Amino acid sequence: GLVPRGSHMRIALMQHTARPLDPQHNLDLIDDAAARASEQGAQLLLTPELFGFGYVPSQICAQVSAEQVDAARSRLRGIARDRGIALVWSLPGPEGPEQRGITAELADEHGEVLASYQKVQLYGPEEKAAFVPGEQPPPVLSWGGRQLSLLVAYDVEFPEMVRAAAARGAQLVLVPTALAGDETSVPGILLPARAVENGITLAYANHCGPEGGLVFDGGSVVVGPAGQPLGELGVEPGLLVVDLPADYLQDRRAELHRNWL
Amino acid sequence: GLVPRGSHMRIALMQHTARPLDPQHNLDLIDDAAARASEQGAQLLLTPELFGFGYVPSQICAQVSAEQVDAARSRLRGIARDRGIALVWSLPGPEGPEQRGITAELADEHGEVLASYQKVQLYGPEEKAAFVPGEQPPPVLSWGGRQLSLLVAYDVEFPEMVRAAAARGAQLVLVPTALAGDETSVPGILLPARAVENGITLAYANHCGPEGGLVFDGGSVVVGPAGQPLGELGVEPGLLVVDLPADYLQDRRAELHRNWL
Repeated sequence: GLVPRGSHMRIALMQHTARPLDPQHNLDLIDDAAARASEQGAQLLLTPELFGFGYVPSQICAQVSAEQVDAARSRLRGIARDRGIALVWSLPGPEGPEQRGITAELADEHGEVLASYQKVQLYGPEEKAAFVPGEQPPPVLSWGGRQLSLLVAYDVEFPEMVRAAAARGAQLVLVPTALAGDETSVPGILLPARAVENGITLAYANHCGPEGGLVFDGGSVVVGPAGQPLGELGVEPGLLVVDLPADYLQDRRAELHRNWL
Repeated sequence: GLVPRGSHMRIALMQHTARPLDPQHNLDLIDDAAARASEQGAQLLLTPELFGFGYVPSQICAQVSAEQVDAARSRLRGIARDRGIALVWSLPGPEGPEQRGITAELADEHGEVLASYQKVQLYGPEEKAAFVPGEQPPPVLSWGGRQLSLLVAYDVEFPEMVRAAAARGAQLVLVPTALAGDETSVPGILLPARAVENGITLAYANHCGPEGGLVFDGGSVVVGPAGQPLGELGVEPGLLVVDLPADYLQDRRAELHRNWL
Protein backbone atom coordinates (compact mmCIF):
# COMPACT_ATOMS: atom_id res chain seq x y z
CA GLY A 1 0.00 0.00 0.00
CA LEU A 2 0.88 3.65 0.74
CA VAL A 3 4.01 4.12 2.84
CA PRO A 4 2.72 3.80 6.47
CA ARG A 5 2.90 6.36 9.26
CA GLY A 6 5.45 4.65 11.49
CA SER A 7 7.94 3.53 8.76
CA HIS A 8 10.67 5.06 6.80
CA MET A 9 12.21 1.96 5.23
CA ARG A 10 10.54 -0.25 2.63
CA ILE A 11 12.65 -3.16 1.32
CA ALA A 12 12.04 -5.78 -1.40
CA LEU A 13 13.31 -9.31 -1.89
CA MET A 14 13.55 -10.97 -5.29
CA GLN A 15 12.80 -14.71 -5.44
CA HIS A 16 13.23 -16.30 -8.85
CA THR A 17 14.82 -19.08 -10.89
CA ALA A 18 18.14 -18.41 -12.59
CA ARG A 19 19.45 -20.07 -15.81
CA PRO A 20 22.93 -21.48 -15.17
CA LEU A 21 25.71 -19.66 -17.14
CA ASP A 22 23.25 -17.17 -18.74
CA PRO A 23 24.04 -13.77 -17.06
CA GLN A 24 22.11 -11.80 -19.69
CA HIS A 25 18.93 -13.65 -18.78
CA ASN A 26 19.55 -13.54 -15.01
CA LEU A 27 20.55 -9.93 -14.95
CA ASP A 28 17.47 -9.05 -17.05
CA LEU A 29 15.39 -10.73 -14.27
CA ILE A 30 17.20 -8.64 -11.62
CA ASP A 31 16.58 -5.46 -13.71
CA ASP A 32 12.85 -6.35 -13.94
CA ALA A 33 12.65 -6.89 -10.20
CA ALA A 34 14.55 -3.65 -9.46
CA ALA A 35 12.06 -1.68 -11.62
CA ARG A 36 9.07 -3.34 -9.98
CA ALA A 37 10.45 -2.90 -6.44
CA SER A 38 11.18 0.82 -7.15
CA GLU A 39 7.60 1.29 -8.54
CA GLN A 40 6.25 -0.09 -5.30
CA GLY A 41 8.28 2.50 -3.33
CA ALA A 42 10.99 0.15 -2.06
CA GLN A 43 14.32 1.73 -1.36
CA LEU A 44 16.45 -1.44 -1.56
CA LEU A 45 16.17 -4.77 -3.39
CA LEU A 46 17.88 -7.93 -2.04
CA THR A 47 18.58 -10.67 -4.59
CA PRO A 48 19.72 -14.31 -4.15
CA GLU A 49 23.14 -15.97 -3.90
CA LEU A 50 25.09 -16.24 -7.12
CA PHE A 51 21.98 -15.28 -9.05
CA GLY A 52 23.75 -13.69 -12.03
CA PHE A 53 25.46 -16.95 -13.10
CA GLY A 54 23.07 -19.40 -11.37
CA TYR A 55 23.93 -21.43 -8.30
CA VAL A 56 26.35 -23.76 -10.13
CA PRO A 57 29.61 -23.58 -8.11
CA SER A 58 31.60 -26.15 -10.14
CA GLN A 59 30.63 -24.59 -13.44
CA ILE A 60 31.41 -21.10 -12.22
CA CYS A 61 34.92 -22.28 -11.26
CA ALA A 62 35.42 -24.15 -14.58
CA GLN A 63 33.79 -21.71 -17.00
CA VAL A 64 33.27 -18.22 -15.70
CA SER A 65 36.19 -15.85 -16.14
CA ALA A 66 37.10 -12.84 -14.00
CA GLU A 67 36.34 -10.60 -16.98
CA GLN A 68 32.79 -12.13 -17.27
CA VAL A 69 32.28 -11.56 -13.50
CA ASP A 70 33.38 -7.95 -13.82
CA ALA A 71 30.97 -7.47 -16.81
CA ALA A 72 28.05 -8.72 -14.66
CA ARG A 73 29.12 -6.56 -11.71
CA SER A 74 29.21 -3.49 -14.00
CA ARG A 75 25.74 -4.31 -15.26
CA LEU A 76 24.42 -4.67 -11.71
CA ARG A 77 25.90 -1.30 -10.61
CA GLY A 78 24.11 0.11 -13.78
CA ILE A 79 20.77 -1.45 -12.70
CA ALA A 80 21.01 0.08 -9.15
CA ARG A 81 21.65 3.55 -10.80
CA ASP A 82 19.19 3.21 -13.68
CA ARG A 83 16.28 1.82 -11.62
CA GLY A 84 17.19 4.22 -8.71
CA ILE A 85 17.21 1.64 -5.96
CA ALA A 86 19.89 0.27 -3.59
CA LEU A 87 20.68 -3.32 -4.61
CA VAL A 88 22.26 -6.22 -2.83
CA TRP A 89 23.65 -8.84 -5.24
CA SER A 90 25.95 -11.85 -4.92
CA LEU A 91 28.57 -12.82 -7.49
CA PRO A 92 31.84 -14.69 -7.47
CA GLY A 93 34.59 -12.44 -6.15
CA PRO A 94 36.81 -10.39 -8.54
CA GLU A 95 40.03 -12.46 -8.48
CA GLY A 96 40.89 -15.29 -10.81
CA PRO A 97 38.71 -18.52 -10.72
CA GLU A 98 41.18 -20.20 -8.44
CA GLN A 99 41.49 -17.39 -5.87
CA ARG A 100 37.95 -15.91 -5.46
CA GLY A 101 35.04 -16.51 -3.12
CA ILE A 102 31.29 -15.99 -3.14
CA THR A 103 30.48 -12.40 -2.35
CA ALA A 104 27.62 -10.03 -1.53
CA GLU A 105 27.77 -6.32 -2.23
CA LEU A 106 25.45 -3.41 -1.55
CA ALA A 107 25.21 -0.58 -4.12
CA ASP A 108 23.22 2.55 -3.43
CA GLU A 109 20.65 4.11 -5.73
CA HIS A 110 23.47 5.99 -7.37
CA GLY A 111 25.12 2.75 -8.32
CA GLU A 112 28.08 3.11 -6.04
CA VAL A 113 29.28 0.14 -3.95
CA LEU A 114 28.99 0.89 -0.31
CA ALA A 115 30.03 -2.46 1.16
CA SER A 116 31.34 -5.84 0.03
CA TYR A 117 31.63 -9.16 1.88
CA GLN A 118 33.04 -12.62 1.08
CA LYS A 119 31.09 -15.67 2.40
CA VAL A 120 32.99 -17.10 5.38
CA GLN A 121 31.02 -20.41 5.77
CA LEU A 122 31.06 -22.34 2.49
CA TYR A 123 28.49 -25.12 2.19
CA GLY A 124 29.52 -28.59 1.08
CA PRO A 125 32.27 -29.97 -1.09
CA GLU A 126 31.17 -28.32 -4.34
CA GLU A 127 31.44 -24.82 -2.92
CA LYS A 128 34.71 -25.73 -1.17
CA ALA A 129 36.11 -26.96 -4.46
CA ALA A 130 35.04 -23.86 -6.41
CA PHE A 131 35.65 -20.98 -3.95
CA VAL A 132 37.96 -19.64 -1.29
CA PRO A 133 36.29 -18.90 2.08
CA GLY A 134 36.27 -15.29 3.33
CA GLU A 135 38.35 -14.30 6.36
CA GLN A 136 36.78 -10.98 7.42
CA PRO A 137 33.81 -10.30 9.59
CA PRO A 138 30.47 -8.99 8.15
CA PRO A 139 30.45 -5.24 7.42
CA VAL A 140 28.04 -2.90 9.11
CA LEU A 141 27.03 0.47 7.69
CA SER A 142 24.43 3.21 8.07
CA TRP A 143 21.90 3.42 5.21
CA GLY A 144 18.44 4.61 5.24
CA GLY A 145 18.42 5.39 8.95
CA ARG A 146 19.56 2.00 10.20
CA GLN A 147 22.75 -0.09 10.45
CA LEU A 148 22.71 -2.76 7.66
CA SER A 149 24.99 -5.76 7.34
CA LEU A 150 25.57 -8.58 4.82
CA LEU A 151 25.92 -12.35 5.23
CA VAL A 152 25.55 -15.09 2.62
CA ALA A 153 23.39 -18.24 2.71
CA TYR A 154 24.97 -20.87 5.00
CA ASP A 155 26.63 -18.12 7.09
CA VAL A 156 23.34 -17.22 8.80
CA GLU A 157 22.89 -20.80 10.12
CA PHE A 158 25.91 -20.14 12.44
CA PRO A 159 24.87 -18.04 15.40
CA GLU A 160 28.45 -16.77 15.55
CA MET A 161 28.15 -15.06 12.17
CA VAL A 162 24.97 -13.19 13.02
CA ARG A 163 26.39 -12.32 16.46
CA ALA A 164 29.50 -10.93 14.74
CA ALA A 165 27.28 -8.56 12.68
CA ALA A 166 25.09 -7.52 15.66
CA ALA A 167 28.24 -6.95 17.84
CA ARG A 168 29.42 -4.33 15.29
CA GLY A 169 25.92 -2.62 15.50
CA ALA A 170 23.86 -4.35 12.84
CA GLN A 171 20.11 -3.88 12.98
CA LEU A 172 19.10 -5.26 9.55
CA VAL A 173 21.05 -8.25 8.12
CA LEU A 174 20.55 -8.89 4.43
CA VAL A 175 21.22 -12.43 3.24
CA PRO A 176 21.26 -13.65 -0.40
CA THR A 177 20.77 -17.43 -0.24
CA ALA A 178 20.38 -20.56 -2.33
CA LEU A 179 18.57 -23.20 -0.28
CA ALA A 180 17.20 -26.38 -1.84
CA GLY A 181 16.11 -29.74 -0.48
CA ASP A 182 13.00 -28.73 1.40
CA GLU A 183 15.16 -27.45 4.24
CA THR A 184 12.32 -26.07 6.33
CA SER A 185 14.42 -25.83 9.50
CA VAL A 186 16.47 -22.86 8.16
CA PRO A 187 13.66 -20.31 7.70
CA GLY A 188 11.33 -22.05 10.12
CA ILE A 189 13.68 -22.64 13.13
CA LEU A 190 17.09 -20.94 12.69
CA LEU A 191 16.21 -17.54 11.18
CA PRO A 192 13.63 -16.69 13.92
CA ALA A 193 16.25 -17.49 16.58
CA ARG A 194 18.99 -15.43 14.87
CA ALA A 195 16.52 -12.46 15.01
CA VAL A 196 15.44 -13.00 18.62
CA GLU A 197 18.82 -13.82 20.04
CA ASN A 198 20.34 -10.54 18.71
CA GLY A 199 17.18 -8.34 18.56
CA ILE A 200 17.60 -7.73 14.82
CA THR A 201 15.67 -8.04 11.61
CA LEU A 202 16.94 -10.45 8.88
CA ALA A 203 15.95 -10.64 5.20
CA TYR A 204 16.56 -13.92 3.40
CA ALA A 205 16.19 -13.94 -0.41
CA ASN A 206 16.19 -17.39 -2.06
CA HIS A 207 16.05 -18.90 -5.45
CA CYS A 208 13.01 -21.01 -6.26
CA GLY A 209 12.16 -23.63 -8.87
CA PRO A 210 14.37 -25.87 -11.05
CA GLU A 211 17.99 -24.61 -11.39
CA GLY A 212 21.29 -26.31 -11.74
CA GLY A 213 20.16 -29.82 -10.89
CA LEU A 214 18.32 -28.68 -7.77
CA VAL A 215 14.80 -27.47 -7.11
CA PHE A 216 15.11 -24.47 -4.73
CA ASP A 217 12.71 -24.03 -1.86
CA GLY A 218 11.66 -20.36 -2.27
CA GLY A 219 10.36 -19.36 1.15
CA SER A 220 12.03 -15.95 1.09
CA VAL A 221 11.19 -14.13 4.30
CA VAL A 222 11.82 -11.08 6.44
CA VAL A 223 11.94 -11.89 10.19
CA GLY A 224 11.59 -9.19 12.76
CA PRO A 225 13.24 -9.04 16.23
CA ALA A 226 10.44 -11.05 17.90
CA GLY A 227 11.08 -13.87 15.47
CA GLN A 228 7.91 -13.43 13.46
CA PRO A 229 7.71 -13.06 9.72
CA LEU A 230 7.00 -9.58 8.50
CA GLY A 231 6.38 -11.07 5.03
CA GLU A 232 7.08 -14.39 3.30
CA LEU A 233 6.84 -16.00 -0.12
CA GLY A 234 5.93 -19.50 -1.10
CA VAL A 235 7.63 -21.66 -3.81
CA GLU A 236 7.01 -19.65 -6.93
CA PRO A 237 8.78 -16.53 -8.28
CA GLY A 238 7.81 -13.34 -6.53
CA LEU A 239 8.77 -10.00 -5.15
CA LEU A 240 8.27 -9.55 -1.40
CA VAL A 241 7.90 -5.98 -0.27
CA VAL A 242 7.88 -5.13 3.43
CA ASP A 243 7.76 -1.98 5.50
CA LEU A 244 10.09 -2.04 8.50
CA PRO A 245 8.79 -0.17 11.62
CA ALA A 246 16.48 -9.65 27.40
CA ASP A 247 19.61 -7.63 26.50
CA TYR A 248 21.54 -10.48 25.07
CA LEU A 249 24.08 -8.39 23.31
CA GLN A 250 25.12 -6.62 26.54
CA ASP A 251 24.72 -9.59 28.84
CA ARG A 252 26.70 -12.14 26.87
CA ARG A 253 30.06 -12.91 28.59
CA ALA A 254 31.98 -12.56 25.35
CA GLU A 255 35.44 -12.78 26.93
CA LEU A 256 34.63 -16.19 28.30
CA HIS A 257 32.71 -17.28 25.15
CA ARG A 258 35.62 -16.54 22.88
CA ASN A 259 37.76 -19.02 24.84
CA TRP A 260 35.18 -21.72 24.74
CA LEU A 261 34.38 -22.06 21.02
CA GLY B 1 4.84 -47.47 28.13
CA LEU B 2 7.32 -50.39 28.05
CA VAL B 3 10.90 -49.39 27.27
CA PRO B 4 11.00 -49.33 23.41
CA ARG B 5 13.19 -51.37 21.09
CA GLY B 6 15.45 -48.61 19.81
CA SER B 7 16.10 -46.80 23.16
CA HIS B 8 18.31 -47.26 26.08
CA MET B 9 17.79 -43.94 27.86
CA ARG B 10 14.55 -42.79 29.49
CA ILE B 11 14.68 -39.39 31.25
CA ALA B 12 12.13 -37.47 33.34
CA LEU B 13 11.60 -33.78 33.98
CA MET B 14 9.90 -32.43 37.09
CA GLN B 15 7.71 -29.34 36.66
CA HIS B 16 6.19 -27.98 39.85
CA THR B 17 5.67 -24.97 42.11
CA ALA B 18 8.12 -24.38 44.94
CA ARG B 19 7.39 -22.59 48.27
CA PRO B 20 9.97 -19.86 48.83
CA LEU B 21 12.33 -20.55 51.81
CA ASP B 22 10.68 -23.94 52.60
CA PRO B 23 13.33 -26.59 51.60
CA GLN B 24 11.54 -29.37 53.50
CA HIS B 25 8.45 -28.89 51.35
CA ASN B 26 10.39 -28.45 48.09
CA LEU B 27 12.70 -31.33 48.68
CA ASP B 28 9.70 -33.54 49.58
CA LEU B 29 8.29 -32.62 46.11
CA ILE B 30 11.61 -33.59 44.47
CA ASP B 31 11.61 -36.91 46.44
CA ASP B 32 8.03 -37.62 45.24
CA ALA B 33 9.00 -36.90 41.64
CA ALA B 34 12.17 -39.03 41.90
CA ALA B 35 10.09 -42.01 43.16
CA ARG B 36 7.50 -41.57 40.42
CA ALA B 37 10.12 -41.13 37.67
CA SER B 38 11.98 -44.28 38.89
CA GLU B 39 8.65 -46.27 38.92
CA GLN B 40 8.14 -45.29 35.31
CA GLY B 41 11.60 -46.68 34.42
CA ALA B 42 13.39 -43.35 34.04
CA GLN B 43 17.08 -43.39 34.73
CA LEU B 44 17.52 -39.66 35.44
CA LEU B 45 15.29 -36.89 36.76
CA LEU B 46 15.94 -33.21 35.88
CA THR B 47 14.50 -30.63 38.28
CA PRO B 48 14.15 -26.82 38.00
CA GLU B 49 16.45 -23.91 38.87
CA LEU B 50 16.82 -23.13 42.55
CA PHE B 51 13.88 -25.41 43.29
CA GLY B 52 14.94 -26.39 46.83
CA PHE B 53 14.67 -22.80 48.19
CA GLY B 54 12.31 -21.40 45.51
CA TYR B 55 13.32 -18.96 42.81
CA VAL B 56 13.76 -16.00 45.20
CA PRO B 57 17.30 -14.69 44.52
CA SER B 58 17.21 -11.71 46.93
CA GLN B 59 15.82 -13.78 49.77
CA ILE B 60 18.32 -16.55 49.19
CA CYS B 61 21.15 -13.99 49.48
CA ALA B 62 19.61 -12.35 52.60
CA GLN B 63 18.35 -15.42 54.45
CA VAL B 64 19.79 -18.71 53.33
CA SER B 65 23.03 -19.73 54.99
CA ALA B 66 25.79 -21.94 53.57
CA GLU B 67 24.97 -24.52 56.23
CA GLN B 68 21.27 -24.58 55.10
CA VAL B 69 22.43 -25.01 51.45
CA ASP B 70 24.69 -27.88 52.44
CA ALA B 71 21.78 -29.53 54.37
CA ALA B 72 19.60 -29.39 51.22
CA ARG B 73 22.44 -30.69 49.04
CA SER B 74 22.92 -33.64 51.44
CA ARG B 75 19.22 -34.39 51.29
CA LEU B 76 19.24 -34.32 47.49
CA ARG B 77 22.24 -36.71 47.27
CA GLY B 78 20.16 -38.96 49.68
CA ILE B 79 17.11 -38.80 47.33
CA ALA B 80 19.22 -39.82 44.25
CA ARG B 81 20.56 -42.86 46.29
CA ASP B 82 17.30 -43.77 48.05
CA ARG B 83 15.05 -43.50 44.97
CA GLY B 84 17.83 -45.09 42.78
CA ILE B 85 17.81 -42.52 40.04
CA ALA B 86 20.36 -40.00 38.70
CA LEU B 87 19.22 -36.49 39.64
CA VAL B 88 20.03 -33.07 38.34
CA TRP B 89 19.26 -30.31 40.87
CA SER B 90 20.11 -26.61 41.16
CA LEU B 91 20.99 -24.88 44.42
CA PRO B 92 22.98 -21.85 45.44
CA GLY B 93 26.68 -22.69 45.39
CA PRO B 94 28.51 -23.86 48.58
CA GLU B 95 30.41 -20.67 49.53
CA GLY B 96 29.15 -17.93 51.78
CA PRO B 97 26.05 -15.85 50.65
CA GLU B 98 28.27 -13.15 49.30
CA GLN B 99 30.59 -15.38 47.24
CA ARG B 100 28.36 -18.12 45.70
CA GLY B 101 26.53 -18.56 42.43
CA ILE B 102 23.57 -20.55 41.12
CA THR B 103 24.63 -24.08 40.38
CA ALA B 104 23.47 -27.33 38.77
CA GLU B 105 24.83 -30.71 39.77
CA LEU B 106 24.30 -34.24 38.52
CA ALA B 107 24.31 -37.13 41.04
CA ASP B 108 24.15 -40.73 39.93
CA GLU B 109 21.78 -43.37 41.26
CA HIS B 110 24.31 -44.07 43.95
CA GLY B 111 24.05 -40.54 45.18
CA GLU B 112 27.51 -39.48 44.17
CA VAL B 113 28.08 -36.12 42.42
CA LEU B 114 29.46 -36.64 39.00
CA ALA B 115 29.51 -33.06 37.75
CA SER B 116 28.85 -29.53 39.00
CA TYR B 117 28.43 -26.24 37.13
CA GLN B 118 27.93 -22.59 38.10
CA LYS B 119 25.54 -20.48 35.93
CA VAL B 120 27.65 -18.18 33.74
CA GLN B 121 24.80 -15.92 32.40
CA LEU B 122 22.87 -14.40 35.31
CA TYR B 123 19.47 -12.92 34.44
CA GLY B 124 18.55 -9.43 35.57
CA PRO B 125 19.51 -7.24 38.47
CA GLU B 126 18.08 -9.44 41.22
CA GLU B 127 20.23 -12.42 40.27
CA LYS B 128 23.24 -10.14 39.76
CA ALA B 129 22.73 -8.71 43.22
CA ALA B 130 22.37 -12.12 44.89
CA PHE B 131 24.94 -14.31 43.06
CA VAL B 132 28.38 -14.39 41.53
CA PRO B 133 28.50 -15.46 37.86
CA GLY B 134 30.38 -18.67 36.98
CA GLU B 135 33.63 -18.50 34.99
CA GLN B 136 34.02 -22.07 33.70
CA PRO B 137 32.59 -23.71 30.66
CA PRO B 138 29.79 -26.36 30.89
CA PRO B 139 31.02 -29.85 31.87
CA VAL B 140 30.55 -32.82 29.61
CA LEU B 141 30.54 -36.41 30.82
CA SER B 142 29.59 -39.93 29.75
CA TRP B 143 26.52 -41.37 31.50
CA GLY B 144 24.09 -43.84 30.31
CA GLY B 145 25.73 -44.27 26.92
CA ARG B 146 25.79 -40.61 25.91
CA GLN B 147 27.72 -37.41 26.67
CA LEU B 148 25.60 -35.21 29.03
CA SER B 149 26.19 -31.58 29.91
CA LEU B 150 24.63 -28.97 32.24
CA LEU B 151 23.55 -25.37 31.69
CA VAL B 152 21.20 -23.22 33.77
CA ALA B 153 18.15 -21.21 32.65
CA TYR B 154 19.24 -17.99 30.88
CA ASP B 155 22.50 -19.67 29.77
CA VAL B 156 20.72 -21.68 27.05
CA GLU B 157 19.38 -18.49 25.38
CA PHE B 158 23.03 -17.69 24.38
CA PRO B 159 24.07 -19.79 21.42
CA GLU B 160 27.64 -19.50 22.67
CA MET B 161 26.85 -21.44 25.84
CA VAL B 162 25.25 -24.36 24.04
CA ARG B 163 28.03 -24.31 21.44
CA ALA B 164 30.58 -24.46 24.27
CA ALA B 165 28.92 -27.68 25.56
CA ALA B 166 28.58 -29.27 22.08
CA ALA B 167 32.24 -28.36 21.25
CA ARG B 168 33.37 -30.47 24.26
CA GLY B 169 31.20 -33.43 22.93
CA ALA B 170 27.80 -32.89 24.51
CA GLN B 171 24.89 -34.81 23.06
CA LEU B 172 22.24 -34.23 25.77
CA VAL B 173 22.16 -30.83 27.57
CA LEU B 174 20.15 -30.74 30.76
CA VAL B 175 18.85 -27.34 31.83
CA PRO B 176 17.07 -26.50 35.13
CA THR B 177 15.20 -23.24 34.50
CA ALA B 178 12.85 -20.70 36.06
CA LEU B 179 11.01 -18.86 33.29
CA ALA B 180 8.02 -16.64 33.99
CA GLY B 181 6.25 -13.90 32.06
CA ASP B 182 4.71 -15.93 29.26
CA GLU B 183 8.08 -16.00 27.51
CA THR B 184 7.00 -18.23 24.65
CA SER B 185 10.01 -17.36 22.49
CA VAL B 186 12.44 -19.35 24.71
CA PRO B 187 10.94 -22.84 24.33
CA GLY B 188 9.16 -22.00 21.09
CA ILE B 189 11.99 -20.28 19.11
CA LEU B 190 15.38 -20.49 20.89
CA LEU B 191 15.46 -24.07 22.24
CA PRO B 192 14.62 -25.66 18.82
CA ALA B 193 17.47 -23.67 17.24
CA ARG B 194 19.98 -24.58 19.98
CA ALA B 195 19.15 -28.27 19.19
CA VAL B 196 19.34 -27.93 15.40
CA GLU B 197 22.36 -25.71 15.25
CA ASN B 198 24.48 -28.19 17.29
CA GLY B 199 22.66 -31.48 16.46
CA ILE B 200 21.90 -32.16 20.14
CA THR B 201 18.98 -32.92 22.39
CA LEU B 202 18.09 -30.43 25.20
CA ALA B 203 15.85 -30.94 28.24
CA TYR B 204 14.40 -27.85 29.87
CA ALA B 205 12.69 -28.27 33.27
CA ASN B 206 10.70 -25.26 34.53
CA HIS B 207 8.75 -24.21 37.51
CA CYS B 208 5.06 -23.57 37.00
CA GLY B 209 2.34 -21.73 38.91
CA PRO B 210 2.51 -18.97 41.55
CA GLU B 211 5.93 -18.70 43.28
CA GLY B 212 7.89 -15.84 44.66
CA GLY B 213 5.84 -13.03 43.19
CA LEU B 214 5.89 -14.55 39.71
CA VAL B 215 3.65 -17.03 37.92
CA PHE B 216 5.98 -19.44 36.07
CA ASP B 217 5.18 -20.59 32.56
CA GLY B 218 5.63 -24.39 32.86
CA GLY B 219 6.18 -25.56 29.29
CA SER B 220 8.93 -28.00 30.22
CA VAL B 221 10.12 -29.74 27.07
CA VAL B 222 12.65 -32.10 25.56
CA VAL B 223 13.79 -31.02 22.06
CA GLY B 224 15.51 -33.41 19.76
CA PRO B 225 18.21 -32.61 17.14
CA ALA B 226 15.66 -31.78 14.42
CA GLY B 227 14.18 -29.14 16.69
CA GLN B 228 10.96 -30.98 17.44
CA PRO B 229 9.59 -31.69 20.87
CA LEU B 230 9.95 -35.25 22.02
CA GLY B 231 7.57 -34.41 24.90
CA GLU B 232 6.20 -31.24 26.49
CA LEU B 233 4.11 -30.13 29.45
CA GLY B 234 1.58 -27.38 29.76
CA VAL B 235 1.15 -24.95 32.72
CA GLU B 236 0.32 -27.27 35.55
CA PRO B 237 2.57 -29.52 37.70
CA GLY B 238 3.67 -32.68 35.97
CA LEU B 239 6.32 -35.23 35.30
CA LEU B 240 7.43 -35.55 31.67
CA VAL B 241 8.98 -38.86 30.77
CA VAL B 242 10.65 -39.35 27.40
CA ASP B 243 12.56 -42.11 25.69
CA LEU B 244 15.58 -40.87 23.74
CA PRO B 245 16.37 -42.86 20.52
CA ALA B 246 24.74 -29.87 7.90
CA ASP B 247 27.86 -30.52 10.02
CA TYR B 248 27.81 -27.26 11.83
CA LEU B 249 30.16 -28.28 14.55
CA GLN B 250 32.91 -29.22 12.06
CA ASP B 251 32.22 -26.49 9.55
CA ARG B 252 32.14 -23.52 11.90
CA ARG B 253 35.28 -21.34 11.45
CA ALA B 254 35.86 -21.14 15.18
CA GLU B 255 39.25 -19.42 14.96
CA LEU B 256 37.70 -16.52 13.12
CA HIS B 257 34.50 -16.56 15.26
CA ARG B 258 36.42 -16.24 18.48
CA ASN B 259 37.93 -12.97 17.24
CA TRP B 260 34.64 -11.54 16.19
CA LEU B 261 32.48 -11.85 19.33
